[PDB]
Amino acid sequence: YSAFVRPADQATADGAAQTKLGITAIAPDQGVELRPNFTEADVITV
Amino acid sequence: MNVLTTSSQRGGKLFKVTMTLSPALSHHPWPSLDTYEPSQNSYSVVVPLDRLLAEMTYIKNKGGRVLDISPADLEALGPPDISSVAIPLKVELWAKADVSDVQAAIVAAYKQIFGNTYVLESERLTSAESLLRNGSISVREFVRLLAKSELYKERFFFCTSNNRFTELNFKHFLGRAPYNQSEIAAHLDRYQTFGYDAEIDSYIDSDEYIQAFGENVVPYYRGFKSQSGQTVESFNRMFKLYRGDAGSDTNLNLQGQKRRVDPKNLLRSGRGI
Ligand SMILES: *[C@H](C)[C@H]1/C(=C/c2[nH]c(/C=C3N=C(/C=C4\NC(=O)C(CC)=C4C)C(C)=C\3CCC(=O)O)c(CCC(=O)O)c2C)NC(=O)[C@@H]1C
Repeated sequence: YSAFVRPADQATADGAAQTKLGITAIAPDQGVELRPNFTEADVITV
Repeated sequence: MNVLTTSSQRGGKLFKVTMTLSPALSHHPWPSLDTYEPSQNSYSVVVPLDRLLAEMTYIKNKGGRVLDISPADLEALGPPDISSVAIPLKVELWAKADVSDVQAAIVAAYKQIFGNTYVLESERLTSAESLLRNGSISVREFVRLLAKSELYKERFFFCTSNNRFTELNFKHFLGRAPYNQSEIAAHLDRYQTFGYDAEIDSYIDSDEYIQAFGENVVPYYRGFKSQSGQTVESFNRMFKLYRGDAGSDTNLNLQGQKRRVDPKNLLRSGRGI
């Protein structure tokens, strides 16, 4: 039951890899879908 | 649905296409299973003649199947003018009618009884016509004869389904379009046991037929104006049963006898049976 965890070496984390490429959230994409009933705003954003 | 432009930027004949949508065709951008939106269970696309081929292949390669294709020009045309049927006219055969007045009633009858549909001279019935104008037959009785005549059966009842024939009958005998599923049901049952003749008889016999143009008045379109005990949806149905003037109930046209009123529409107005 050591529960040695530890910081580890590389310490890259989730964020660092993508910041290295420089995607800065271009690679992750949230799709936008239109609806038959939609606010004009929702159309605008589209 | 209304289509806004009949032809595309480069000249082409735009065609509405209606398909039953499938999850592959359109899918939400959600985790979990792909689902096409519910409202677009039936989906209408408007496409130039050129892309049609490729558009449809793809729809059918997916689970989609094509409900119908209509030219956009025929579509996005006004609802038919109700001018003539808004106030029908009315034709009354007086006792001791002059030779001309009898002729008018006959012509009017053939119109409403057989719809726009043309009746050839050979088709026309001398004996029945003979009896009116000597007396002895009511306009109502003439009506009966005409429905009983083979001409009518060949057109309306023999080609189309009995579901078709009942509304077809309603319109001819009464202006009205059918209200509710129940009426359609009732008539079919009557046909099974009693046979054709009794069903025909019931419409003419019915009090509604008596209450408006009961005797010696050729039937006129009660539909397209408000009537007692008529569901609002019936009015809309009338527009489906009646397309324009010069538009007829034709066994002649391709797949000639079909349903003007979709069964779901009837169910909307009333259900219970
Ligand atoms: C479950 C209680 C009952 C049931 C449901 C059931 N539904 C389907 C298929 C679909 N149902 C829907 C509904 C929606 N899609 C949406 O996007 C939305 C709201 C935004 C709804 C509510 C749709 C579109 C489908 C068809 C396509 C799809 O699955 O996305 C089925 C299976 C039908 C099939 O062949 O796929 C079933 C079983 N049916 C039951 O058995 C219960 C009574």
